[PDB]
Amino acid sequence: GVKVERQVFGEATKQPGITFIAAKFDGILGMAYPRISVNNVLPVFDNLMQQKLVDQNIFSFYLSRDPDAQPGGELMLGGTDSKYYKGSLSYLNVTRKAYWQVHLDQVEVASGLTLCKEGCEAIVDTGTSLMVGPVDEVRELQKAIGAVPLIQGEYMIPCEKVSTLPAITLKLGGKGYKLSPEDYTLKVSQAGKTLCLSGFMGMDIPPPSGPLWILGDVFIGRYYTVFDRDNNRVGFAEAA
Amino acid sequence: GGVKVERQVFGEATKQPGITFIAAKFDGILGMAYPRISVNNVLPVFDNLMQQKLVDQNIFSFYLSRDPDAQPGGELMLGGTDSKYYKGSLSYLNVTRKAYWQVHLDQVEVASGLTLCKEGCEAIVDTGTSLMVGPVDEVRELQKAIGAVPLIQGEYMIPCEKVSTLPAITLKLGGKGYKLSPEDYTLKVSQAGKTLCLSGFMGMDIPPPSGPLWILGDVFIGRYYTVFDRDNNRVGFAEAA
Amino acid sequence: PIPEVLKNYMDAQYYGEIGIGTPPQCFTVVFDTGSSNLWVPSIHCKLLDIACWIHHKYNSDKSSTYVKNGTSFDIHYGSGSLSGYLSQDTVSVPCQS
Amino acid sequence: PIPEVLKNYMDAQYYGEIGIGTPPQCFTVVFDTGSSNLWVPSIHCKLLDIACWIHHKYNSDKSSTYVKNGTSFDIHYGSGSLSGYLSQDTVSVPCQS
Ligand SMILES: COc1ccc(CNC(=O)[C@@H](Cc2ccccc2)NC(=N)NC(=O)Cc2ccc(OC)c(OC)c2)cc1OC
Ligand SMILES: COc1ccc(CNC(=O)[C@@H](Cc2ccccc2)NC(=N)NC(=O)Cc2ccc(OC)c(OC)c2)cc1OC
Ligand SMILES: *[C@@H]1O[C@H](CO)[C@@H](O[C@@H]2O[C@H](CO)[C@@H](O)[C@H](O)[C@H]2NC(C)=O)[C@H](O)[C@H]1NC(C)=O
Ligand SMILES: *[C@@H]1O[C@H](CO)[C@@H](O[C@@H]2O[C@H](CO)[C@@H](O)[C@H](O)[C@H]2NC(C)=O)[C@H](O)[C@H]1NC(C)=O
Ligand SMILES: *[C@@H]1O[C@H](CO)[C@@H](O)[C@H](O)[C@H]1NC(C)=O
Repeated sequence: GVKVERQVFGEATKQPGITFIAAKFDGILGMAYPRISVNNVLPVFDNLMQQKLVDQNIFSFYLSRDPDAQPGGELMLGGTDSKYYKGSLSYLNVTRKAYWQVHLDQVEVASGLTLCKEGCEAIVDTGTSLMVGPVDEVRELQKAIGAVPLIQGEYMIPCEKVSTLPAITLKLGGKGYKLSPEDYTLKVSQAGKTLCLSGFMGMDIPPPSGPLWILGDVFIGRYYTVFDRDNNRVGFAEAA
Repeated sequence: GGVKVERQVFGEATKQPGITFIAAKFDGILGMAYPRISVNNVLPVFDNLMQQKLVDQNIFSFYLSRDPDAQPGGELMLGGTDSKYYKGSLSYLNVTRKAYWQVHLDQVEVASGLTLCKEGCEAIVDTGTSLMVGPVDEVRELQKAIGAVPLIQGEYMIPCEKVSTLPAITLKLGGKGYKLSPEDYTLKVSQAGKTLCLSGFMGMDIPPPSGPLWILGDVFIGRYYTVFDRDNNRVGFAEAA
Repeated sequence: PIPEVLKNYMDAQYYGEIGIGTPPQCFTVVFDTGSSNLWVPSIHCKLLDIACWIHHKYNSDKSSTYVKNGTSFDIHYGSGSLSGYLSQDTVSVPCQS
Repeated sequence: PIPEVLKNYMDAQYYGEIGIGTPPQCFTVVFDTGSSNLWVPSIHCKLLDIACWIHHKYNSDKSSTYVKNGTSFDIHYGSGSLSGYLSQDTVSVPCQS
């Protein structure tokens, strides 16, 4: 294991609302760049790098998309784990060093709809459960797949339609990253009933940070992700 | 056996905005209050059942289990009461306004000293309200007396370890005391494998002319078997089995 | 007297089975002393109504005792609201299917 | 390279175990590439904070490598917000208790 000495962190005393009550986890360990650190605190991975605790300044995520699976995921500090991906890693350069931001060429719905037509900015976020895109564009995407508004930018799709939905392809670094309908939908269950949640949420990210699409757990789960601080790049490979 | 209420007018729901009805275990609602509050002045099921003389006694009663594991979860008796689900004798209160099942509440006493509804107030007996409901300012004062903290939307949580040392809360109706122990007025809730204790009292003001009103919800009916009598316009209570 | 068994979901929802129509179409309902209308989801519910997707729906075409009405209704509770139209039929307690 | 196992809750929350302090006090955290701060609940959380009743809490008094800071912080995500104060200590990945 690793021991990161003299790390500055927050002792939370107030958590208003219900946000953190049901959450399975105790806290958050941020892994983005120092630029967005509240109080300009040196982040864990930055301290880890300055202390030379790993030979390679990269970290990687495997996220399982089956909640029954063992393990539920794996973070590799200082390397990648070939047991959780197939083929080779394809890299994209970080375009702004704050979030792990990359250039998104376009978003294609197999039935015809094109979003982010002339290219846009996107972030790779393990802490966002869903794919997030601009309100108006996500509204168009949801109409193309027959999804209906639920609440707060989220949409539901009749479960019987999922098998016949078009695949959605994200073009990054000139390559297509396809999400099949099983990949972009989530099966949700409450009080002995089941529903299918759209894995795309509409939310506008205001400037100066936004507009931004967010490649959340839905995307990372299908594509094993490498975060490289040595070369300021993000790598993707098909997850095992 | 059963009952068949002929020519009943009911609603075919086509729109249900928001998330309210999505998670609900039930498909619909069958209202059992008075015709006065019926939307579109529709003759309610029990009124139609009475007009058709399908029962001998124009009364209906509820047993509600407070243990979710128990079989049955509850029992509605149409045209009677069921002595297997109550002990002792029924005590009756006159309905004060025939719209909801409204009765006069003499006062609310917290064992530790606090008195709410000091000079008497109006209350309704509602099987469709999960919790006890009272005015925001008075419930806020009750929650402070039991060490509960605000959750969201008028609801409060109590540290589970404090429940055993909480005072009893007594509702005075028809000159008699109806005690709710901390076990009766708290609900054990588990979300993502985590155990929290919800206070069974919710603060919400119901605007006049209908309000102010306290609501004796499932928390109360669960401890006190309830009889709704349309023949004499009264509500009966007995200790639940 | 007629007994109607109820189910208990989390000490929050108490409901039982009823029938509407000839032959009876079964529905679970909260017998609610705080309101006065009976309603169930319609087979004609709007696509936008997610709750309808996973609840039983009344089909007037399958009932020989269905009498058309069609008058609009809107019901609001403390919790939320709903709308639709009125119909007339036989209500069975319990379902008796 | 150091592997850190993660748990998956409903394809929505991915989290692993870390340690803070000497000896390490174990916490579960989301390793979050969309933010840059580390935080855990404090043993000094306010009574009003219901989330901290059922989550692990850091106790600075039990750590020999705890270094007082005390500067206030306020973090806003998209989901919601939180506040507290800063502290300094050794962070272990995995917990290594
Ligand atoms: C002033 O605001 C508030 C006032 C009062 C309340 C709580 N009490 C009610 O709302 C009563 C009506 C009432 C309103 C006003 C005064 C006296 C009675 N409700 C009912 N009797 N029946 C239903 O609601 C049907 C129903 C629907 C959905 C259900 O779960 C998904 C459900 O599960 C059991 C039952 C909340 C407020 O706001 C939070
Ligand atoms: C503009 O409005 C919205 C904008 C965006 C979002 C969704 N995305 C985020 O909020 C990102 C931050 C971000 C904000 C803006 C731009 C780029 C990144 N969040 C995180 N990376 N991390 C966390 O939030 C920690 C956390 C906390 C609690 C959790 O469960 C209870 C949890 O479970 C996994 C994780 C929602 C909005 O509103 C709904
Ligand atoms: C408490 O921790 C904060 C961390 O934010 C310390 O202040 C930072 O110090 C670093 C260099 O060590 C700077 O790059 C940051 O800009 C500083 N942040 C702020 C907001 O000023 C701070 O010195 C520590 N000590 C005390 C007593 O507060
Ligand atoms: C549809 O049903 C409504 C509701 O039951 C009927 O109108 C009500 O009729 C009763 C007497 O039968 C009156 O006491 C109510 O005041 C009436 N309500 C309203 C809002 O007018 C109505 O006649 C039925 N028929 C049609 C075709 O709408
Ligand atoms: C990515 O960045 C490296 C180093 O800054 C540079 O050599 C390379 O050409 C960049 N790639 C693209 C596609 O711009």
